[PDB]
Amino acid sequence: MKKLQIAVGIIRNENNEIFITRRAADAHMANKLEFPGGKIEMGETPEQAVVRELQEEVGITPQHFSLFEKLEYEFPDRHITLWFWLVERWEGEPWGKEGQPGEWMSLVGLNADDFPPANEPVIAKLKRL
Ligand SMILES: Nc1nc2c([nH]c(=O)n2[C@H]2C[C@H](O)[C@@H](COP(=O)(O)OP(=O)(O)OP(=O)(O)O)O2)c(=O)[nH]1
Ligand SMILES: OC[C@H]1O[C@@](CO)(O[C@H]2O[C@H](CO)[C@@H](O)[C@H](O)[C@H]2O)[C@@H](O)[C@@H]1O
Ligand SMILES: [Mn+2]
Ligand code: NA
Repeated sequence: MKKLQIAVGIIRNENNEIFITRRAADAHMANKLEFPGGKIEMGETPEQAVVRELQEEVGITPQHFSLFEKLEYEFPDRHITLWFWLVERWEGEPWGKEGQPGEWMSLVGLNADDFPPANEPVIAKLKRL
């Protein structure tokens, strides 16, 4: 199975809400809620990838962010390594820049069952902040 490195951004506003998008029906992890992000490309770093991915997907440039968690997860047909960056400062206003559903969701209300199973420990850890 293929192996992927994925960088994602946990976009947290001052009201303890996270900007969450919903994956397309024909995507891997179809219809799941997700932190915006995507594949780290050859020649770019995990830090550069989360910036580029958030610019492409939601129209913001994250800045002064931190690595919240890094973990590996084995899906039925692929192995991924996820870099979860906590993004508390950014330029712009996040939106569905690729036409995808996005909205702000209270951290306390997040349901890990709505996200890919790889996100379980991250969602739990976020709720302890
Ligand atoms: N974006 C994102 N992906 C996640 C999360 N949790 C999780 O297991 N994944 C998995 C689902 C996918 O297998 C992979 C993310 O790839 P992606 O489909 O977002 O990649 P991408 O935007 O670069 O896709 P592409 O169209 O550029 O090829 O990581 C998450 O919170 N956010
Ligand atoms: O790896 C993130 C980690 O590095 C620090 C500096 O110790 O921040 C640097 O890296 C971030 C990610 O590229 C930048 O956004 C930031 O501006 C830079 O100082 C820590 O703040 C952070 O935990
Ligand atoms: Mn993506
Ligand atoms: Na991508």
